[PDB]
Amino acid sequence: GLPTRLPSGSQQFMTTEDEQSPNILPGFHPSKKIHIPGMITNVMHMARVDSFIPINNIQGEVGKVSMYYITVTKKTVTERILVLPLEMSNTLFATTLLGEVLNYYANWSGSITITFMCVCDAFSTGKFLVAYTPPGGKLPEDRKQAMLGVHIIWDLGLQSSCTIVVPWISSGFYRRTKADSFTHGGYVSLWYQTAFVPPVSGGTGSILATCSACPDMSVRMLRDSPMMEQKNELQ
Amino acid sequence: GLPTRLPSGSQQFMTTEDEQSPNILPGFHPSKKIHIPGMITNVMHMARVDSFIPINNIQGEVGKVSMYYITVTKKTVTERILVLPLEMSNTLFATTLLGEVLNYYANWSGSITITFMCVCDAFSTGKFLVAYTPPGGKLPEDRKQAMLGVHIIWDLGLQSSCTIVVPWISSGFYRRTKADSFTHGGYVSLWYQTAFVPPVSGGTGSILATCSACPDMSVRMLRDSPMMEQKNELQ
Amino acid sequence: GAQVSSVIKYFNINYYKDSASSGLSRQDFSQDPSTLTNPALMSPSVEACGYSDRQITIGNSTITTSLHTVLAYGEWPTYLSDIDATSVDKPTHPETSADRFYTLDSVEWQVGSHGWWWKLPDALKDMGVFGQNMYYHSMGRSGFIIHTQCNATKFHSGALIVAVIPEHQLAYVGGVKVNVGYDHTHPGQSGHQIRGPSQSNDRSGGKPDEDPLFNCNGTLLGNITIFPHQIINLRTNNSSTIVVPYINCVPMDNMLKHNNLSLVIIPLVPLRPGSSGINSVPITVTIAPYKSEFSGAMEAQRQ
Amino acid sequence: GAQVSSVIKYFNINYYKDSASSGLSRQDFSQDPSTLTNPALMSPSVEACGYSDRQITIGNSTITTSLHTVLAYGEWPTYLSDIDATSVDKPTHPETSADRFYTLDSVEWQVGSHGWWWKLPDALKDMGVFGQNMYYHSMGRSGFIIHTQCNATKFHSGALIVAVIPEHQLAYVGGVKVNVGYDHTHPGQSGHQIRGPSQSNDRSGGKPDEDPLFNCNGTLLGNITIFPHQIINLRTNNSSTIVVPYINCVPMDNMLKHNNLSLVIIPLVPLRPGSSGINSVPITVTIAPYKSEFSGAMEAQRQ
Amino acid sequence: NSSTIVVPYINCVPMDNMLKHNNLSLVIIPLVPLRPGSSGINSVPITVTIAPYKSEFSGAMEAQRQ
Amino acid sequence: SVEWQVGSHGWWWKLPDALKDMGVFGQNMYYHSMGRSGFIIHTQCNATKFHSGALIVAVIPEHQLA
Amino acid sequence: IETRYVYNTNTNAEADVEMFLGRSALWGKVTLTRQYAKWEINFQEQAHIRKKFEFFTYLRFDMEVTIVTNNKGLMQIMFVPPGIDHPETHDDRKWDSASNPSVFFQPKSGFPRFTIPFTGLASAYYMFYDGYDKPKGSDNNEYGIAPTNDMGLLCFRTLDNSGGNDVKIYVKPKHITAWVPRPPRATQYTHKYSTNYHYKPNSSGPDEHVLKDRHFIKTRPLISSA
Amino acid sequence: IETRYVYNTNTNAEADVEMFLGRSALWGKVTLTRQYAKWEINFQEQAHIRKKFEFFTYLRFDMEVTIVTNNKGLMQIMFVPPGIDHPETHDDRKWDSASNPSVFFQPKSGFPRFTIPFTGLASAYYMFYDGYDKPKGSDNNEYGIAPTNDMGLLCFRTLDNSGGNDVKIYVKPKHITAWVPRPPRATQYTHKYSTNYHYKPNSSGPDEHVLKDRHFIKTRPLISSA
Repeated sequence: GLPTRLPSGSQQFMTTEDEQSPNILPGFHPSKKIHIPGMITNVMHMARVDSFIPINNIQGEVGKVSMYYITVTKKTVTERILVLPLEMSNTLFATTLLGEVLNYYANWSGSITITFMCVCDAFSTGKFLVAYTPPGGKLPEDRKQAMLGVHIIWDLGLQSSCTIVVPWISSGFYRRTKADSFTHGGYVSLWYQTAFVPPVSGGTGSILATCSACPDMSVRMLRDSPMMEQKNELQ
Repeated sequence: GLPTRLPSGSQQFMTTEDEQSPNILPGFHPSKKIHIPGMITNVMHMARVDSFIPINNIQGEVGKVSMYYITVTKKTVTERILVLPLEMSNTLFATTLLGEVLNYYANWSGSITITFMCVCDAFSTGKFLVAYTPPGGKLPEDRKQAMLGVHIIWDLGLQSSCTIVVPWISSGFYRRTKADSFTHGGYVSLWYQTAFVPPVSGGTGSILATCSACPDMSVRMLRDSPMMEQKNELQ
Repeated sequence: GAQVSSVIKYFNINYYKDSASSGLSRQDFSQDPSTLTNPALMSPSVEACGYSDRQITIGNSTITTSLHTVLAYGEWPTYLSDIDATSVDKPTHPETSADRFYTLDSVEWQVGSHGWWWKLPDALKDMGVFGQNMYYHSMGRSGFIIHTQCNATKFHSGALIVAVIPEHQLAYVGGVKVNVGYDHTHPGQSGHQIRGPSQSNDRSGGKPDEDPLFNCNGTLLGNITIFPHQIINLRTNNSSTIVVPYINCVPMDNMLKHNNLSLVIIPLVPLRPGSSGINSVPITVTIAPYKSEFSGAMEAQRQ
Repeated sequence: GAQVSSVIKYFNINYYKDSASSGLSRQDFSQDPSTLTNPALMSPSVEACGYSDRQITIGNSTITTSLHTVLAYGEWPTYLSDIDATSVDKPTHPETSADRFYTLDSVEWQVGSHGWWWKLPDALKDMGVFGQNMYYHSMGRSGFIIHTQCNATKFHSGALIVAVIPEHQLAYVGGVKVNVGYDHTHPGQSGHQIRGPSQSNDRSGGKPDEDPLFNCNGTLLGNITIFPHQIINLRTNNSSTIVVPYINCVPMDNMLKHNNLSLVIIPLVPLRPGSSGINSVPITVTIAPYKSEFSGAMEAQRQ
Repeated sequence: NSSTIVVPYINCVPMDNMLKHNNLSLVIIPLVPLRPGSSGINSVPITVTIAPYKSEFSGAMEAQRQ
Repeated sequence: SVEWQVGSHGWWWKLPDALKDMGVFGQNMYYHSMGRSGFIIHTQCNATKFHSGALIVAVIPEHQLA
Repeated sequence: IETRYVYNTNTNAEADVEMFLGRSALWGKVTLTRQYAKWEINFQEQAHIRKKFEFFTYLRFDMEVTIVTNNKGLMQIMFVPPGIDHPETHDDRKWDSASNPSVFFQPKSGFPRFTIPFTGLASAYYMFYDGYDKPKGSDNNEYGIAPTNDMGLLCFRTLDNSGGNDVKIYVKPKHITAWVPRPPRATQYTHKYSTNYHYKPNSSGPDEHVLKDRHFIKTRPLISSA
Repeated sequence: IETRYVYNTNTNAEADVEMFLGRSALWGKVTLTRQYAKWEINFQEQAHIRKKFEFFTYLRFDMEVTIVTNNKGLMQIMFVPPGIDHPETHDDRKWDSASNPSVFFQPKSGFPRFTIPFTGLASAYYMFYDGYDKPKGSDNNEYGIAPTNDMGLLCFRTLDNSGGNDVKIYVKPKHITAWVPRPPRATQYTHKYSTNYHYKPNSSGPDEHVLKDRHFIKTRPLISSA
């Protein structure tokens, strides 16, 4: 009758295709849909929520709650307190809401948002330099080379100055989630602007850090997250 | 239901067909398209660009830069300096932008454009006869038989007279790219109109030649260019 | 067929005539075209919708603190109304007698204290005429207001995470396949002190997981911020308030069997005394049932 | 299905509802119907678009010669503007301090000299405050103006080919599989004198191909005319000028790692002295960064 | 704890060398000494952060650097 | 940063000089004959409520040393 | 009729829950040994697809099931609704059913596909359920989502034995509505329907009862040196 | 709806870059030995199709992939997006993927075909790239277009062994946009991702290290006598 043709890719079965299918159980009446609080229509809105970065992950501290905070004390000369190499495949970011939404997608774009929170007493005071070195730069090794990039001065007694927004600085339009020398995104490092001055000598600070996506974050090419592995069948 | 029929050539797979295909990776967002200089929408516009003909290709000169130029001196009697048998399969044309675009197509039409350029000092002067013998004629063997075809007198000290436009003179509408006695396109030969007179006896001229397509050039029936061969796998 | 009642149009067609036989769901438009954040998540400020509903007083008990209240999922608690309800039977509203602040046993927060959790409504089962209406009714729904209050001096230090997890399903303390016991996940008002992790923790009778880092369910802390939460930092604030609506698939559930919330309090950073000599501080929790409804009255389900 | 938003009509239909699932691309028309040359190629005369932008002076340095300037790909250099740019961060425009003519080391053109090449921006990396802005910035883009000037007398003879190759990827000097070294393809201002071909040319450390006929990349000379080029014939003209925009897929690239141009100068016909006794003549190259932009400031990438 | 000062360009000349002529000085004098309290901290860092603002350069040449 | 101690008499910085090696400002000094700039000086010293003492942060145009 | 404009792609359209979960993945494998095979419909078995549904506390979705078999010549699938007895063998009289929906296919022709609409009974599926089916004193209390539903089961027989025995069930959640977001799981699943992460590697001999987390966090030598 | 007039043919419509490159050609051959095969997607392997893309410095195109296999009975292809680990064997647990797109087919039914849109990450594909991925002093610098992208890879397994082992991947560039024209290559490729033409014929014994151009220019006895 009608001259149809079946091209290549007709009798194919593609996992990712979109096709209508016959309904077994016809006339079945689905139970009514009430109003449940918290509907989420998109999985990027999970990446938008702050989540603590395991900034202390070392031999002893991994697997414990102490893996989330860094100890700062008063020191005579500036030191480099912390370095957060910017990759969504790295344990620092990969284990957060941001990084573990982005490890389903093969590359991304937009700005990271990194907030710091110091847990100390009310009498302590400090000035910290938070510096993002763009792609292509070395990790600074001293504060005079860290200050020449993007940086903010995080001052205690404000907590409006905590958040640094890692800008999007890239050649290409997207950055690969898996760290590689071509697209590598740079380094966020933490320094002592002045000092952490406790109310009494020998005092101790404790620093936490969070990461979330900025509204211009975007991702593409959904894939298998490295963040799950099944080595034996579930029974 | 609907009486469809599948004719012959339905479940076929044709390399050269045109068919829509399902998109693996749906919802994938292509990176934005910026403005890059130099867009080329058609491959005939490469054939339009002048390119040097290897007019000196002989035992010793092939593989070197000297393969592109002919030496002319002052001679008492006219000689035939150069012959460019007009075929797009011939090493002369086949290796240029013109000829190597046309070796993808099984036959062609339109006018070739051949420009000559003499590299000498400013005190040298010369008159050259550039003659195209149409299809069916013998190669002239003397200037009085070369002048009776299409010809131009290329004079130094002008460089408006360099270009000869090989006209399209053919029985059929198209000419086969691979030289054969039926469609053969003729001969462009170079002669001494008067002489090449150097500023001092023993002087030496050097002649280069280019070829490009005219705007009425056309090609058809894309095929495998003889200009590439893979004799072993690339690893 | 059927249909139904850089920009690509398409004819909406069900080839199989039915819904749910249809393909995947996109976003339609009637005419040509020619979103980034969800404020419901991120735990709004209860002023980020409206403050007219709130100095906080429910049902004969007063809280004086309310811009820093987090409104869970940006939804204010409300009665089941209709059209979302299964039974037509008129629920009971106890209002101010069973909707009031119930303060629980305080818990010492020490150095080395791993955390605490309370299941809701369960924590309130013996509390007042709310805890009476649980037993005498088949079903029920309630929204809650959790006020967590821990006060130390300017010399002290350390932070807590006060989070409310909908459907917090505990992991068994280890090894083989066992359901955690009904009794260990229904501790009462005393809640559960997280005493682990250790390889020596007792495994019997389905005891729940004692590891605070994995949230006892196997998911990290620091991602616990996806739930409604507040962080109490003794450098900044001493207290917390969280307003949760009724989260569940069902309009009303049993309240004895199903605990649809969990109040988890984790010492994110330990408690360090300053020059002061105080090594431990009480943490107090005050829960208010709010917009609670009960239906299906019977004999007390009490054993 | 979908569609989208001797003469044969057709109903435009995407059977699979998507772009890029569509078939091959033809040239549409809305109503019935009832091209031969590309001037962007063929290296226009910079008057063939407009001469108002040009006696040639950029940024405090003067060239006096400009109908014979070739405008590469018929496009005049211009700033990245917007909407083609990735980052919103405002680039830096050095303008007349870093946009100026930088004259490089002259090179003797002799009998037997095979050729020369310079990589860009690389040749300018130590030159002035252009070469400073490379190191202190993540990215950058620049258009260039190449002025090649070789003067001999009316007794001399011989011709050069001055070509600008976008993305000129050198071949390794022979044999096995090796990437040419970072150092041999980044020679600095001195460029690279082509000393080959020979079977005796050294093979080590990824040295580039020395054969001028194959363009060091394996493609013949005489087809090198497809790029922007000029032919300097000592019988006619002594100099050359080429105006290249910024050619690249990316809005801005590193400039230290990626050399997006090459200036190749090939003695197409050798240099023959006349009655004169001068066996060699200098060739001088003068490069002007033009419409250069830098962004992503950091510590100097300098080692 | 901190300070901010915004200086225009003060000089008789529109532009001067900047290598030879220093047209400003930032002086920080401990007017009253630093006494620790009950705390045991005997010294505190002072940090200075300078931003060139509305800077102009002219007369380009080879680097005057030695 | 500079330690502020008991007995520390003061500090001074000359401008633009302090910035001569700093970034692409300190590059433009050398490659240009002349230049002018305004500056923004942010001086930041943080101690606790137990500490004491005061600084004078002053900007002197044309401070000619003895 | 209606022309229904959408778009080609938007920025994050990769990430919306419809596209995130809207790929057809393997929810279980069975073998036809004896010519009979049976699979109770669940996503609990496969850890990768299980981890994605568990970003969310509640899901409401249709599912379409696609059966990829290396067997040949003919097959029958029977969807057995809850509350009755399924066929226990081939040549079982219960393969003759006036009512239970079943689907015949010849595996060399195509891949059979059907749709199971939302059966949830609760208005959404519980991914995590904090409560018990039986009351307090009851002796055997199932904890979690196991009592909250059953999505049926699929019985497979082979009328012509022919080729391989391996059946694969790929299902695609469609028309998804997801509600309360949860932290991604940080640890490898050790059971079905159970949220416990402690592995218990060994059984028979000594050094038993030491058990592992199997988490995905890995260390770095020094903070600040990264 | 819209009636979209074009033409039958125009003069040079054979030569426009859409028709020039718009034929489906073989980009690689693999063998199913062990029932597993793997191919990293590239055009570098086949010298004829490689020479045509290299008239142009930059290309932006979709590609549709068509798999021609002489095997039978069933097969799976898995497109593995960059940045993860592909299945290394058949019967590998990584063939069960909630996310990685895969396509099942029975080779005797038809030829499977799908489309990979433009993934280039750069706004166009580099045919030739003059720069390095790592900075100056870095020890291992890849030169050329190898770091600039990866188009993924295709993993093949066979669920029913049956017939031959030979897989052929034909892809068709479609929706092509080509930018900077280059000279056609004059010389036979000796490597992948590398532009070097020197052949180095021998290995083991004497007369090693003499290497050939392998160009296509051939001579004539006399100029002027042609």
